[PDB]
Amino acid sequence: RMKLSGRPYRHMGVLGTSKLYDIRKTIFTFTPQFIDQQQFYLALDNKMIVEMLRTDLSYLCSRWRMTGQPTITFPISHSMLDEDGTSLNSSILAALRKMQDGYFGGARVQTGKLSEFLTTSCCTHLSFMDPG
Amino acid sequence: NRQTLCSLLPRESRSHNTDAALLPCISYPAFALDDEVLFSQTLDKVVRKLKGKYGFKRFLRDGYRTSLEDPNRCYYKPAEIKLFDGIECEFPIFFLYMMIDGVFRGNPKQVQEYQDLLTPVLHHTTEGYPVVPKYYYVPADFVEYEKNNPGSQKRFPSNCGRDGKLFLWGQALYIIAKLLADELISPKDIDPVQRYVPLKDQRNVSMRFSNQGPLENDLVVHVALIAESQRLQVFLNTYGIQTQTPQQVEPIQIWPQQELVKAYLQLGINEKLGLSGRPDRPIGCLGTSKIYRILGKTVVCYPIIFDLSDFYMSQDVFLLIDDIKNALQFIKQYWKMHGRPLFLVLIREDNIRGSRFNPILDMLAALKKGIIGGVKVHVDRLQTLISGAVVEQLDFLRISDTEELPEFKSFEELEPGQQPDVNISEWKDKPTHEILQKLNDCSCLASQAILLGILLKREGPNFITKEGTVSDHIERVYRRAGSQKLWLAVRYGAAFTQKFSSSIAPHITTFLVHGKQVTLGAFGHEEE
Amino acid sequence: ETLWDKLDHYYRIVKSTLLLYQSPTTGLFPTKTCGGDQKAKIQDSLYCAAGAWALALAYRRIDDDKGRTHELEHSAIKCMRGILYCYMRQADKVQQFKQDPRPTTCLHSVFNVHTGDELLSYEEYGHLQINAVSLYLLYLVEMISSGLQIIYNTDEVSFIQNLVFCVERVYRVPDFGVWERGSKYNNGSTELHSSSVGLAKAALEAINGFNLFGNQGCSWSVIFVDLDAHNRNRQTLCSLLPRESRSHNTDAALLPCISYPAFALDDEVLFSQTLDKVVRKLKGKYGFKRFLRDGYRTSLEDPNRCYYKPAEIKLFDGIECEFPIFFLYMMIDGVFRGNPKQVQEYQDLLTPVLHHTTEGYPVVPKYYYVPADFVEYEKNNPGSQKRFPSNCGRDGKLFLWGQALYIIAKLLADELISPKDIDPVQRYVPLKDQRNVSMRFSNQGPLENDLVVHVALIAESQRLQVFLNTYGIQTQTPQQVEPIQIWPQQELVKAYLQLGINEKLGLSGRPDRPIGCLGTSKIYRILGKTVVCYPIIFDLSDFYMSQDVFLLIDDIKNALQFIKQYWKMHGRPLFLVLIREDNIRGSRFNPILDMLAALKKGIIGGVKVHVDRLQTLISGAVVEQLDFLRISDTEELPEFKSFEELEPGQQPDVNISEWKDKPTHEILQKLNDCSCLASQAILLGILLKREGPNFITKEGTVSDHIERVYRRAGSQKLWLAVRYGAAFTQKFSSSIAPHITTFLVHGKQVTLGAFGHEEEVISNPLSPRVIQNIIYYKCNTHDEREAVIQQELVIHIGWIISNNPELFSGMLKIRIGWIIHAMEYELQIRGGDKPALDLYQLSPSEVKQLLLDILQPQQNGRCWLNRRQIDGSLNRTPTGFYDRVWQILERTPNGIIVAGKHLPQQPTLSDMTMYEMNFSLLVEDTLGNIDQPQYRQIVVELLMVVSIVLERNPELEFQDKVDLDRLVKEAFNEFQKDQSRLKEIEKQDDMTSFYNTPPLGKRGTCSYLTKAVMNLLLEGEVKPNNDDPCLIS
Ligand SMILES: C/C=C(\C)CC/C=C(\C)CC/C=C(\C)CC/C(C)=C/CC/C(C)=C/CC/C(C)=C/C
Ligand SMILES: Nc1ncnc2c1ncn2[C@@H]1O[C@H](COP(=O)(O)OP(=O)(O)O)[C@@H](O)[C@H]1O
Ligand SMILES: Nc1ncnc2c1ncn2[C@@H]1O[C@H](COP(=O)(O)OP(=O)(O)O)[C@@H](O)[C@H]1O
Repeated sequence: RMKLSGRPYRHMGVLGTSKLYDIRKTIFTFTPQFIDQQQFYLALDNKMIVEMLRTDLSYLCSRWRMTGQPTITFPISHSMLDEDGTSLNSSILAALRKMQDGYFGGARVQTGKLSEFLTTSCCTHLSFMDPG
Repeated sequence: NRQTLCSLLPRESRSHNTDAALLPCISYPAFALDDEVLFSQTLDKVVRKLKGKYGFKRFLRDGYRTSLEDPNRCYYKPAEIKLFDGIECEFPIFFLYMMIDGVFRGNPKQVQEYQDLLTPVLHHTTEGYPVVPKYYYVPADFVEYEKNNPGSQKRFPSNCGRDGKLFLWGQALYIIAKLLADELISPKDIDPVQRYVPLKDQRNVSMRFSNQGPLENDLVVHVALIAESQRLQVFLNTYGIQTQTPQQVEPIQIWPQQELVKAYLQLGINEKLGLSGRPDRPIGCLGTSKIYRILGKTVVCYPIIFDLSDFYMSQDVFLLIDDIKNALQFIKQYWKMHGRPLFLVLIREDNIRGSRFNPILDMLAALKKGIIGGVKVHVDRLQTLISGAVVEQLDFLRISDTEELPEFKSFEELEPGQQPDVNISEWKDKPTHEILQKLNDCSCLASQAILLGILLKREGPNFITKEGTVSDHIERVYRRAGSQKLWLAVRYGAAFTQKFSSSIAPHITTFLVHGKQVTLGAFGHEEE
Repeated sequence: ETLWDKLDHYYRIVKSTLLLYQSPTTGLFPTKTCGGDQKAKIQDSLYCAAGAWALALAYRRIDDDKGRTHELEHSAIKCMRGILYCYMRQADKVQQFKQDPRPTTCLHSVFNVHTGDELLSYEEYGHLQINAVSLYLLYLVEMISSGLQIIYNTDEVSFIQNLVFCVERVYRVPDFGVWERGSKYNNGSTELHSSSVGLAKAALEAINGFNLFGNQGCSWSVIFVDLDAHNRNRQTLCSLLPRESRSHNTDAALLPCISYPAFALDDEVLFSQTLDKVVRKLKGKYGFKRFLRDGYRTSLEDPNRCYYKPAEIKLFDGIECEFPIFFLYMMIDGVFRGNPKQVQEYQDLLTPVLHHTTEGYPVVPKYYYVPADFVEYEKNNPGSQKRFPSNCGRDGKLFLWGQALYIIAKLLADELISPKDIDPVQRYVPLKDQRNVSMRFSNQGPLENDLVVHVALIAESQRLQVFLNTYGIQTQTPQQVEPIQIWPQQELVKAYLQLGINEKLGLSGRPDRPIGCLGTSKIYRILGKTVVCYPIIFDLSDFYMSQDVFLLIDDIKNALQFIKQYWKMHGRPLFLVLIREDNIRGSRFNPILDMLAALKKGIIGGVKVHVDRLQTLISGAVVEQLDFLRISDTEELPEFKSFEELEPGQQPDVNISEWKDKPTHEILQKLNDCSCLASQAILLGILLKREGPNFITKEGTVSDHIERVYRRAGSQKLWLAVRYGAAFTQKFSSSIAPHITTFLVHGKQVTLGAFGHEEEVISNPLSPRVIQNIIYYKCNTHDEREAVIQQELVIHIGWIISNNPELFSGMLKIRIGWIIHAMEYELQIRGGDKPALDLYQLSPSEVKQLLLDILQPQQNGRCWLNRRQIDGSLNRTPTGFYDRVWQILERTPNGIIVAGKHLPQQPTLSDMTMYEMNFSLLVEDTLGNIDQPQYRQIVVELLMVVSIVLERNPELEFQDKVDLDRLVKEAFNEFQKDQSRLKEIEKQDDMTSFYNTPPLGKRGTCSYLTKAVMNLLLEGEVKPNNDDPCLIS
């Protein structure tokens, strides 16, 4: 009515893609920027992804000043496996095992099922996405 | 009182399933009942079982000035009440109340039906002024004929007016009913306070009806999560709940209910008439759900559910979460005042300790979602919740005798075994200092409560213990197993130290207000 | 369905079809939903905000609104704090409109929806629609009462007060109206509309004493209405109430007034008389015609020409556009008035005419027009053709006012909002509850009126209190009531001048007018002291009328009777009868003591009174707290002075004419030899003209010697001098202008001017200074003694119109010069052979009794020459004269010519309706040139006879123009001939005999006229008629 057109497309960093989102009554979790950006050589190197994940966790541990606890969804893709495919990259395993140990990226990390993290997360609700 | 009237409502009392005294209540002057189905259930029984040609029987089996009643004996003896069945005196006044009820309730044919019934029974004084006889009694010679075919005999008036006897209450009701019926006074005029609320208007009347109306009840209680310490607010925020410490709400003062009970103790205090003030009882969930202006400051009170207690029930967080749900459901069912109720969920650092954290966070999270128990809630900052709300201004406090205003303390930020091996019976037959012996060899806080509880009896309140007065060691074991969640000890401890809760008495009244009777006592043992 | 679902249905319709359109900036809603028009009309936005507020009132019944109560309520505040903004920017105009209410000084009623700036100018649009300022104030009261906080600071309260000062004087400001055109004719003319005055009566009833801060409010936030100005609006609405205006005998704008939102009328018989005409003459299948002969968006209307030309209004008869909204108002009226079958009858009528938008949301088309191809078929059989909608919604066009009324009506009908909820201020008072509602109903009820006014006899001095006590009346001096301060009305007018004064918005304060008898009848708390005001009846004046005690006693009776008829406030009225030592001087003592004694008995004029000590009378009474005075700019409180104890010829020999032809210093010669204060006023009044304001006199400036002679003979009760003095010194009373409004508020029109001389017609309310030119310069240029007597009769007639309105029924144009003529004649008939007394020598009170006697229904007894001279001079018309003259014009093709005037059948039949007030004035204008008053009564009788002949005989119709003078001449000539045969009277062309002949009798005047009319009618075709088809033909 007053010719306002939403929000400009801005890249959501780790901070934005660490809260859980309530979109149309179903919870949506979003992987970080560095995972879906597989258009340059950086994504092919699994060590790079480890390093990007470490940088994201270090940024999160320091810059999260939000109600809730941030939640990084880290899916292990087929490109994250080794050459044979029956084993996972060493770097990616090592990173995941360190996260399971509570520390990775200068940050204390709790790993667990995403269902457990609903009650202690920044479950923001996107009411503008409801139909009507 | 609303709960009691409702529990007892189609009826009058244990004894009377209907009385015509219900007619003065259900309708003029009180217009008390707020349920249209109970009003009809109550009126219909009163009219059906109590109406007569000459008036309404006060109650069935009534012996007032009946021919069979003994004048000398004040008290009817058992089974006498049968002799008065069909002989019951019929009071013409109840016809006048039914005419006033009809004018109020818009039935222009209940006024006529009962006017027509009263014109015959109405005597007139020598000057023509109408006399409403108090009662119409069956004459003694005709008692058996009425009992045989009730409604057949002719009953003599009690006062004819020419006699010099007038029922002054009935004379007054004739004036009220005749004026109301003749439209020389209006229902609004004689009910300035609107006791009669027509159905279409049963919406926003305080203490009776809420915006939603007479039938709908989805109240949204205005929750405010208040945290004992900044530490707990920062801890709760990390886990998802924004709470506000008592200081963050600076102008607003959060008071224990007991501090309002202290303030109210100064209401109605007259030393000239020897009056003292509100009795010192607990304010409850419908009075701690109000915002109060006491001595120039805004006071919101934490519910009595959050009041610390000696009883061991307080330790179970699941019971606190349930008392929070139970209180909010009471506030929903029974709060009919103008503002949204304000429930303040005080969170204490003890409440989140250990695995109590997971249960408390789910309650706190549901309070954030907007529903806990079917009761919709709006958690928000107290300043926003208290903003345009109605505040009860407690102006009775004044300065009074003392030239100082009373001193009111407000919640402040707290700135930083498988089975008892020792059985009671085999260890109580012993009087030995040996119970004091096992006391040193019992790690069970249940064996200790059983061993250090045999001795609160046989040796005494202060028989010296290694630890100290026995009274102190059971209170240490009760408190210790209360935290370690060792519930056999907490119950042997509470019992041995004879612990009773403040709420046993307030709850035993729920049983009584609801028409139930509680018996305490074991199964197979003395009940009361 | 849950309430959430029931009301989500309306929220979808409100949000799509109303709140989508609300300006993001101003808050006002746009008149055109789709388009580049930027017009936001004031009335349509108010109705739109009311629609959102009605949904909020419904969502208040749900605690989990999901924000919809705040949004819908705050949308209403947005629209109402947006109209306030549009008005607040134009507050240079609110000041100008209070001072000079005029079509070109008004607050604009159409603004830019986007910016709030003025869009159309005064030439482009008729912005004087006081329905809009008045509905803004009714809705602001009804919304602020609901809990909606629209007024935010003291400056917004001062603008709402200045908006009130404007809405009070609506009775005297004619406007364009809800329909923006004025009358049925779009001549660019403003007229008083019951609808605009009715909404103003309602805004004023609602806003008197309303804390505009609501619950968060104090004494300094209250709006104060003038009980007297509100009365003037009540008086105007009731004298225009089965009707809407001079032009419209019914309009559908009366429905918004008589019932939601205003609920203005307080008479159940007029409500039914007004509604029944509106429903009967305006209802349609597709809606209610706005007014009969309406050209809005009609197929025959010219789009290019803004103004319909004379007789065009006929082309729109049966083609009238029908507005479906009026069905929605009738449904809201039914919910309010408890008719569950008027809601259904009109719901059933609306379900068919209601279009639906693409998403299913209902669209109330603004109007349903007859398509051009079908116009003649509708005109032939009205109600037969099918009319196309104006907006279907899918078009992108929505009537935002009608969309809002659907939400209000549908919610009210579905019981999702209550009549009480949308009328927080109780504008609808059910009959059974019409008892104690301020400014509307009094304890006694709607019908009974025996008010006991609380009189307090206050004596100018202790001397007078002790004198009055000896003679029987206990009075209290101003000092004996020490805390209470007795103030002249003018001191309250000074205090009120500080109400609404905002220097930021350039606003000034109450206009400086007189507070009247319904505002001096209140106890006021001004600056911490209790002030009771003496009535304006007791205010000293230069005019000579003040000297007659009998007129004071009558003004006291007249005021108390006005206070009885028109005081509907909570307390008993307080009349303070100030007694001045001058009032008891001489034989004025006996008349004053009888008034004072009747005031002590408890009845003076049918008005029961309770004389008592002021302290006892003021004790538990409601006091209006005038908190606006404050300290304001000056650190001192204003200085208010309060009444304080005043501690101790047979004929003029000199005739004007024979003594004015002389320019001599000899007039100054006789001035020394005239003991007559009437010869002196005539001699020392010739010289206020020829020699000048200060030509030296032996005594001093002439201006001082006439004021000495006027004042001297005023006391010596030498009334010829007092009137030559007043006239020569050109004296006008403050009350001439206030009374000329009684004539106007009552539907009467005053003409000032003598009989046989220049008359003038005050048809509209005018200033004291314009009225003064009309009496001393424009109309009376031959004798100015006439202006003083005419001023005397306007004061007398004005109270007679107010308290005894029917002594003036059958009179629409009150010709004061002609009424004075009737009085000079009554003095001659009463006089007999003995010379008739000079009306001018008669005392003001003797002139009032002569008037009251001439106005008394002429009874069997007087000569029919005297009956005719009085009736003709008073211009009394038999009942239905005006309706009967329509019937004569309808059955006369070429019109009626009387005294060189002509009522032609067209343009009048085409432009007017039978009971139109405009027609009564055209008939009165046609009979205007009849110089002789007895001839007017014979012409009024020919017209009454022509009506009986035409009505009794439906076949006869006039061929040529009816010359009423020729029909009268032929009747007199037959009478002349027949009477000659009896006794051959030799007087010729003397109609005195004819006038004396009784109307009905053996050979009366009515026979001659019937005969003449019948000879003319029978000289033309007799149309065979079907009502009683001929038996022998
Ligand atoms: C207050 C004033 C009054 C009461 C009026 C007094 C009445 C008077 C003086 C007489 C009025 C007479 C009237 C209206 C008319 C008479 C008739 C009967 C006229 C008939 C004309 C005519 C030729 C009709 C044709 C007859 C047919 C149709 C034959 C088949
Ligand atoms: N300890 C408590 N636990 C629960 N409800 C309580 C408690 N103390 C008071 N209340 C409630 O507070 C209200 C008033 O308190 P009180 O006067 O003690 O009630 P009662 O007289 O019914 O025992 C009642 O509804 C009561 O049930
Ligand atoms: N001299 C007077 N006599 C009687 N009433 C008066 C007089 N002057 C003013 N009033 C009344 O005071 C009120 C307002 O005064 P004013 O503005 O002069 O009225 P209006 O415009 O109707 O002449 C009106 O009710 C009017 O009748």
